[PDB]
Amino acid sequence: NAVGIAIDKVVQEFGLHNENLEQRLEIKRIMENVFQHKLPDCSLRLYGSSCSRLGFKNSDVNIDIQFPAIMSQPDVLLLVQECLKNSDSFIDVDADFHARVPVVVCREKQSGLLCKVSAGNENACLTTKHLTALGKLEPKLVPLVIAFRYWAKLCSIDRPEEGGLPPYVFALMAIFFLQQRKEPLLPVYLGSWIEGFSLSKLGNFNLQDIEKDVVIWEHTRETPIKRGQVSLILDVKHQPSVPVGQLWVELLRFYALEFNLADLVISIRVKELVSRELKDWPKKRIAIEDPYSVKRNVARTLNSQPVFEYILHCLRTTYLEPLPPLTPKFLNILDQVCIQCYKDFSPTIIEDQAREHIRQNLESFIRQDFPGTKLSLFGSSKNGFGFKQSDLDVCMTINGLIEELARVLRKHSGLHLRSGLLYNTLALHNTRLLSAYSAIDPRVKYLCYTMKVFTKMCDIGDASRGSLSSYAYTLMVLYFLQQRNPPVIPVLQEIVDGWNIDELPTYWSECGKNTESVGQLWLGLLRFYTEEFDFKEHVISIRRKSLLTTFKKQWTSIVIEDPFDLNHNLGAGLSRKMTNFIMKAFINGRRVFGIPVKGFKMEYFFDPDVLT
Repeated sequence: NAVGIAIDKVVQEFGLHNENLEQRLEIKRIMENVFQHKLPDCSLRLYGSSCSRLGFKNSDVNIDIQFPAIMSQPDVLLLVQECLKNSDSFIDVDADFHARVPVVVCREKQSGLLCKVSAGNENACLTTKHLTALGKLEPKLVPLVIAFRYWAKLCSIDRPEEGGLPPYVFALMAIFFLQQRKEPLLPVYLGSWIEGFSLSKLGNFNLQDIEKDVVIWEHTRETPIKRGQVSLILDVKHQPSVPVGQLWVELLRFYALEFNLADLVISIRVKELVSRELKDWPKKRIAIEDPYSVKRNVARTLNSQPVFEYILHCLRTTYLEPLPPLTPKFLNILDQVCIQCYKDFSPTIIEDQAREHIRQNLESFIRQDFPGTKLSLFGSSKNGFGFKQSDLDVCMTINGLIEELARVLRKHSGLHLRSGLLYNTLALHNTRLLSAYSAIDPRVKYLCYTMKVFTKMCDIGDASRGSLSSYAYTLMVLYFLQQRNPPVIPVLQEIVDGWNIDELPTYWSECGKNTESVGQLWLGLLRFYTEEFDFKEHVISIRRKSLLTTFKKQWTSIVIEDPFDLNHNLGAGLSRKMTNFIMKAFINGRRVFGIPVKGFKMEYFFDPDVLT
């Protein structure tokens, strides 16, 4: 009772009392009239630590929105974002949709509390009911959670951004502790009592919802399958009224000396200990399971090791500068150098006929063993952007329709000594797209050749290195050419495999608008990609001229997109180290090409040592 009184004082100091309960309800009341004008059919379901009243007094307001099946979740939050920004009652509106749960962050003007406006998060909403139901039935639970959470805040363990445990995980720890007690105060919703139960198929069972102080679970629209119900409270009429202080102290003991937090899983659904082997999870760090969410893993939130030992430690104790202005003559020098980069590296007719001869030889040789084959070159060779000593990409195809193919090539003596250099349809299609984009204007080919030489001199463009491929840069340069304020060329898609020049001026209204020199565009590309364009909130894509944020495709982690290959991401294997090197190279290019110098071209501007 001595310690049991101490926690109650903690509850008074940092608990959420009634006056805060209604004050937060008026938050929902004011939200109601904001979303009503544009989304009359939508409704709000209050959730989080507010209804469960397990959080602190100054806890954030967690509010969820429910919409019919016709509307899509991204469409609702986009509309909700507009409804909150144009409201004078709210400030500091932010759109952090790239988190695990897309929510809209805003601060109440009167109270100053942070409101987390989630959408379509039924898992969290139903979780609050379970937490809320237990709190009322178990008056000793609320003091335990508030005191338990308060101690973590002192140690800096409750911060999600820092890597600390999210606040909702702390509620599960307190609930599970009471269940594990040999004199349980709470019942288990899942157990061996159920007919045909077994730990092997524990994942099939799921708690649908709670109604009338009774949990409902289903095993695998109403269907005729095994179903049952379990009460939320053990029906004991003469259990000792032990002080709440003992539970708080015993909680520290169980998780510090008795319960193994490194090789066991916490689950409030069953009494038997669940090991990491059953769920096939690491034993490196703590693992916790949410009742309604049977796939919830706390390892995702807690990846760092020192923090994991820190959790066990604290519990034991309680027991781009501006650049100079450009000059006309230096702009002319930039134009000259770009044109020179086009004219030196462009394959000649003898090289194209040599490629055609190579294609014919390969076609015949493969026809010897695989008659009816049809080969077609692709890549830099025929995309309208030539390049010497470049890889020759070819697409195998058989009319009328890797290990075996390789064995055949070993037979031919020449494999290419002379030159020294399956069903890839999308590659051919984007090759034609790139050729069409190149034929529109000589500046496009000039800047693309300049980009190719720039990436070749900076030791980037290699797939094995993990950096972006040359095709990605070819798309990116077109993205810059299309994104600048004066359009130079349009997106050809707006004007197969589940994926969708003379007369262009007639249809395109802004044809010929840009009159800037080629060197000016080359420097503008660097400026745009180093100072203006943000890679963390936009996606490089030439499918349409409108913006494309990363949240829609959920590519939360440079991002470039294929014109026809939407779901495929070229920067999937892009490691942050390579991104740092890429941006360093681009900054160096801006430095060299943005500082005019009088008196002295290829050997100087594109110097590998200086640029790296």
